[PDB]
Amino acid sequence: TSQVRQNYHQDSEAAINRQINLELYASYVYLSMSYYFDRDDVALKNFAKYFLHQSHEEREHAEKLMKLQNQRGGRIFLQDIKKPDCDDWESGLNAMECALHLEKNVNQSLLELHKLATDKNDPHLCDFIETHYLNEQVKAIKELGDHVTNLRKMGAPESGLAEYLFDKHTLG
Amino acid sequence: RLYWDDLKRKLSEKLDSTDFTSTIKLLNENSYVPREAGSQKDENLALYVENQFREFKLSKVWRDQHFVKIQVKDSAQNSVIIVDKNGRLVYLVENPGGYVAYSKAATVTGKLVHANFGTKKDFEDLYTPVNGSIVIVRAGKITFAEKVANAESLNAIGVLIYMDQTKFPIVNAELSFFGHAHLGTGDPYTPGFPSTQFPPSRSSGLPNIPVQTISRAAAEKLFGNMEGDCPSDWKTDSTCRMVTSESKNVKLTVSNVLKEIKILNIFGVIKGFVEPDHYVVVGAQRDAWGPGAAKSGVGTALLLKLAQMFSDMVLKDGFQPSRSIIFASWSAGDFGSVGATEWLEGYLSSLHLKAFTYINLDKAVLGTSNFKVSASPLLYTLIEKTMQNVKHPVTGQFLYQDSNWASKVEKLTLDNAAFPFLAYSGIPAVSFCFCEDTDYPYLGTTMDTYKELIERIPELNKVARAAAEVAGQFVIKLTHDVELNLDYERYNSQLLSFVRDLNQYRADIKEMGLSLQWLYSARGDFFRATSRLTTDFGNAEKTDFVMKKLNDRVMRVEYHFLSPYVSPKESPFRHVFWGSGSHTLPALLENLKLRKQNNGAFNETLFRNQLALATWTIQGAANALSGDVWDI
Amino acid sequence: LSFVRDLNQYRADIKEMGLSLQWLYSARGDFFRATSRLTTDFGNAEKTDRFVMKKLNDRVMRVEYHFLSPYVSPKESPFRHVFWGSGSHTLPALLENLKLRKQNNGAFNETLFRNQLALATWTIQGAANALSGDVWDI
Amino acid sequence: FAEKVANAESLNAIGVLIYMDQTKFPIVNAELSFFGHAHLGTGDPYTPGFPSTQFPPSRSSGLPNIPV
Repeated sequence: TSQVRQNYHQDSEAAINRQINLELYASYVYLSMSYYFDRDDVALKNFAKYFLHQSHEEREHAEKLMKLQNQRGGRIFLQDIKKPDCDDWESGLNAMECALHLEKNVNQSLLELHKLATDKNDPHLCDFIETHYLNEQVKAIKELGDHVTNLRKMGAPESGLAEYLFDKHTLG
Repeated sequence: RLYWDDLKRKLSEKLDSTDFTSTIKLLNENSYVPREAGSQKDENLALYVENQFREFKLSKVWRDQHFVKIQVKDSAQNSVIIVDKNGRLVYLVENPGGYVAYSKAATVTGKLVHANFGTKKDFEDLYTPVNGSIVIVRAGKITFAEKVANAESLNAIGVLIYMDQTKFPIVNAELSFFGHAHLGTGDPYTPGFPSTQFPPSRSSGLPNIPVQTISRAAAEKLFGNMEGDCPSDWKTDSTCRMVTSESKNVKLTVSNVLKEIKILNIFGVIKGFVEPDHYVVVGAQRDAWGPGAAKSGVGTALLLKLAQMFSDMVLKDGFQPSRSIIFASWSAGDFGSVGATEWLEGYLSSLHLKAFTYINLDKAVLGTSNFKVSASPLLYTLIEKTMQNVKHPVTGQFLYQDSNWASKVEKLTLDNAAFPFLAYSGIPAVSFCFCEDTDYPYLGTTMDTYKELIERIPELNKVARAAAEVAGQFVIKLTHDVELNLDYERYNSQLLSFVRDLNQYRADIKEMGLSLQWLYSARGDFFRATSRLTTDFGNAEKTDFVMKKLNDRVMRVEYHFLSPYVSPKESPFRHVFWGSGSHTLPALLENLKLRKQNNGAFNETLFRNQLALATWTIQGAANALSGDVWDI
Repeated sequence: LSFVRDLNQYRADIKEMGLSLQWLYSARGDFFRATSRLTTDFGNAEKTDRFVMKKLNDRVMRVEYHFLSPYVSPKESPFRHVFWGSGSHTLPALLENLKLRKQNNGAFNETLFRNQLALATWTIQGAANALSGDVWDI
Repeated sequence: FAEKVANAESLNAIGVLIYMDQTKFPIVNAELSFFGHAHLGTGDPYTPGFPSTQFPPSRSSGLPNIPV
């Protein structure tokens, strides 16, 4: 057994390991979305600059979860990481919608983990998710909603001039 | 009195002049999507059902109010976890969105062994022992409750059920479904006296082992830790594995707690002209865990449209029903038709004298091509005269394409609504289904929506037209004709099929040294009763004491094929052709299949009790068809 | 009415249990309204017809058949008639188990008596729905 | 007489003897023997009534277990 473990139910460690798997999955999905745009036949270098970031942040999310899990003293049982859903995103707008959908899945999983931590009377895990992960995901979902709305109002995916000006001005 | 094919034209012109998909879209509206039992919107939907039955100027609608105990999840939600011994700790693989209803709120941990479906023969093909271990299976071709009973048979403590890609063509690898596993039909939580004491039930189908649904992606994450190749016999994906590793196992936690709810079965009766008390039962499941386009978007819709067309033929044109018509919209049907059973516990043997046909509006619209029938045999030839003059929707040909339709009838399972009427209360019942080789992909999921249902079948109005046409011709054939279109001569083939099972196995009977003369005497009594009833029909009138009495004697023939030799509280299934239990005939067939080997599972005194009670049941029913004592 | 009089004398035993007897008196009201309405139908019955008189006569014939208890086995206890037959499900056995309540002897079973009261109330409800006939006549 | 037998069995006795008293039955004959039955109910008590061999007990009737 451990020696620092105190008031830490096993279902908590289960949901933590699930969340670590989901975060590494998200980092791998953003890596694929980033180097999809680096091809010649798309050629949106500032989209690749943006999507190469927001994978390192989710990597830091996974590493912060693992540091938290080794603080409370469990183990880290980690499964495989699965390939992403799609590869040819067909535009830059539809990739923003898929990133939006992925961030809403991550938010839903964090709300389920917070309800699990509330049911088990673990105030430290509730405080950890309140301090670190909820506010950042709300800001990220709002930012992706802003970008989706800008690219929808500019008339994309009809004329890629909208994609070009949006790539140069907003994400530059 | 009017003329018959003119009334057929009336039915055919009110079927083509009624929109059908609008009610299915209306139940899928944003104010009505969660209609699970005990909720606010389910009561609002029952109010809408009452409103729609009040809109057509009927005779009387009311509520059938009951106060029932169901089991709904707590704040704590279900968990499926991969546990490993060597590092002592865990991994959550799924907190599922759906749940198996009425499972034991406990926590089990065991080695996971994969089976095909969860049947007996698929357990007897395994490599690995089952006792004290959790078995993961696939849904298909049986119920959830038969999986739970098979796991109870071999000391298994948990069942995990996943939807595959091959059988169920769903792109969503994370969609969770809904299930119920009552070993029997009704409320398993039945110490049914009102009161604060806590008595056990012990005779109402309690699953004493946990069981919980899982999705497909979490199933693949489970197979990632499992070893042993699945057979090519089971027709699966490339993902499949058999048994977990040496020190790894699977932990299941189900957290469902009690809830005292009210169920309100909405009843609507329409009178007739001549015969006031007898009727055809037209019922429909109504609630849904999810949206329920096919699970609720079909039964309630066809119920309301049949109410519309029958109120039109009563009020506008002057159709004359011989007897009354009912329309029942049921609550708590997703759990295994609990409300229907609790309605039939008060109506066990005091309803078959009046109500004589259940028509199954539930799961009638599921596909396009195949028209499959599972029914009580008295209805069969009626169905035959239904299949010859109703159009196929897309092909355009006739429905009566196969003259071998009555012998290859797939039997009714536990999870259907016509089977409690067939096996518990003794009312003849019919279930007709438009479907294909693949099952309906969204039975109990959150994607049973109007969009996918109208997208797969563009002629959903036409498929519902054909289903409502065979249902309306059922109603008009049974409620305007001077006779009943019920075939007692298919039961000749049924009892002769039982004697055919005995004639091939007579060497095992002559090992026991029996002269079976009273059994053939009972079969001769049955045959002479059918011949003399046919001769009496050769001298029976039409529009006249004797006629209703002959009709009720024809109605009673399904009721006499129940077993009066057992108690219903110990065994609610008493029908020897379709039901379940040791006193029934398939149990005798399997117990005689146990006789061909020297296995200790063969209980010989119990088999003799089965054979004696079966012969006495054949004698009693064959004498009950005779009626008066002169007819021997 | 004699069964209801046997019940009213011992309603103290039912109100120490804290339960209401509403459905039995509802079945009694259905039974008495069934008798009054079938007597009114006898006021609308002719003499030498074939369509309604023999049907009313068969409905009066079936009154003996629908007092048989549907809740016990014919093989276990072959006497299912609750008025003249015997067995634990009958009404005199209910009165005997209600007699057994007055002392602290172990012959009294509470839950079996509640089972007998529930099944007898449902049997009288079924008989009331059997004699009254149509759902228009309740 | 079957109620006498079954009620004597209900207190676990081992024998039932039934005679004719002079007061209730004013019979001149004192050595008279009579005839009766010992079935609690009607129907054939000895019913292994399937067409047939082997010797099964009744087990679904409630037979007396003590002589009379």
